[PDB]
Amino acid sequence: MNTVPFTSAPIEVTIGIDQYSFNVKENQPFHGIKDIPIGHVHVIHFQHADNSSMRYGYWFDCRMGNFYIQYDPKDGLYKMMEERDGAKFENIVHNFKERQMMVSYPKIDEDDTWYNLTEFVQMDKIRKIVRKDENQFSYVDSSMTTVQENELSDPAHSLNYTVINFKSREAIRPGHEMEDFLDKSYYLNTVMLQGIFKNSSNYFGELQFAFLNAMFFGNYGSSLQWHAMIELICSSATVPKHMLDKLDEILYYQIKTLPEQYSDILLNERVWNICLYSSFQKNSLHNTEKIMENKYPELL
Amino acid sequence: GAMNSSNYAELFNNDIKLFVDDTNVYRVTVHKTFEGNVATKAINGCIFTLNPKTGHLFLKIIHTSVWAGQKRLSQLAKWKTAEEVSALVRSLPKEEQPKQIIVTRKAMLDPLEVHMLDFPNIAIRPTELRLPFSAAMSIDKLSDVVMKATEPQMVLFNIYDDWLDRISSYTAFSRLTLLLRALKTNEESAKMILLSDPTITIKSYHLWPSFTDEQWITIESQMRDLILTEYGRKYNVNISALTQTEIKDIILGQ
Ligand SMILES: COc1ccc(NC(C)=O)cc1
Repeated sequence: MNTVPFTSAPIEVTIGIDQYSFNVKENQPFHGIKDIPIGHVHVIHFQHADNSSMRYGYWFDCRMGNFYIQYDPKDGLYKMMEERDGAKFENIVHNFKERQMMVSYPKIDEDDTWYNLTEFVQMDKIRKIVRKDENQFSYVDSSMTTVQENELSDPAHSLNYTVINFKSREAIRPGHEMEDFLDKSYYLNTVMLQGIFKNSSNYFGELQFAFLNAMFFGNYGSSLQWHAMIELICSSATVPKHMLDKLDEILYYQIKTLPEQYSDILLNERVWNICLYSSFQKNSLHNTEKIMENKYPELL
Repeated sequence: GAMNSSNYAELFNNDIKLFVDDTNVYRVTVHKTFEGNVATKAINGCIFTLNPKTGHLFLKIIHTSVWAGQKRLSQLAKWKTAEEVSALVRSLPKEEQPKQIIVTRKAMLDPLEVHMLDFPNIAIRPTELRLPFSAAMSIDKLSDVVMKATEPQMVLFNIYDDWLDRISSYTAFSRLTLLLRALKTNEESAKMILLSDPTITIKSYHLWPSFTDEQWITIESQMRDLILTEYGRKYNVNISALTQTEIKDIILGQ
């Protein structure tokens, strides 16, 4: 059970750890988060109490290194840092744990929510979408643009999601214009799966990452990518049965976790109505259709 | 853009453009079968591809053989239209390729955009203009070449005949749209106006009669009267009681 200690909490802040969150007051004796489950990637996220525009965080894996948070009063944010001295890190964590200055990752035994949201998400693949190669953890925030958004500005601070464009030479074989436009199977199976992602696991990994960045940061480009990757599958007549069954599971848990009060900002009416009621896969997403009709019937 | 707020003058500038109308591509007669079901029989169609500045009409004749053994024909027709317009563009020298293609129906936008991905600098635009190009098949010589075709064929026309020798493109297009609107509204009455005077003929190489400038004014007047008469018949409106502002609005409003 790994630990992300904090030097201190000098500014009032809402701290998220995966799907959980808590409020820390200005100069509260808060020295971080313990009992973080090994075996999954995690996200620690922040929204300042005095300025809700400051919404940002770090994807990390405690298997990769010893990570801590320290507030930087110059840049005005909680920074993740790697501690290379193992024995200093263990000694600091031990003191904070003894003084009970840490909150415990509040995982219910029965509850597979986080595994279900991150099944296909790998820290090595996140570092390819978010490249700051000197760090083992990845910073994301609410404002970060995607490579596709930057084609339609700073190339270093960008989310390198795979560009999906239904009206692109990549999506449409010369001579198969109608076929490829009405049935996205070529674009999904040959261009995206065989060509770029190599396998459905990598495709689901980016889809899941895009959803999580949309939900935790309100990252608009991430929300566009999540919907484009759903629509590319739902708009294909030919999809392996294992991929349809897994997508139904993936979306079910995403729609389950989505806080109701954010459904107006995080769900695209056109895409969901098309995917569930008009697409080739309209009858293939049984679990997703049922939770969507029961939780968000207004949208549909 | 589109043509929402509208500048009509853009049609007559020196940027090559084409209107594409797909309303006559897929044409059927609906009939009863022996068992008393309903079936369709396709008849020959055409793509109406017009340069409004020059009058150049690229009439691609769509032979019924295109449809043989195909499904979802109303959908396919859009894509076949887009396939043929893209083939026409690719066939033209670079200096004759259009800068814009204006589709008369919004359903043609995606098909044409997808067929023209190789031409990112050619704008594909809709129009808020309600253009009467469906009535192309009311021009006898165009209907005749379409119905006689035994195979896919392209035929070239100047839909303005020799009018540009005497009038501007703006005025030629206005005359064409008035004539096509009248043929669309009351084909029989429109043809009687055009063809009833024994002394006025259609040149072998023309589509419309050889009217003097003064005769075109009379014909134009008679066509505007036909359109207003049919609007009164349709809506049960006493037209004899309307004003010129009222009358002017009803024709262009159309
Ligand atoms: C062979 O390529 C062309 C292009 C345009 C035209 N113009 C007319 C008179 O319709 C004719 C031929």
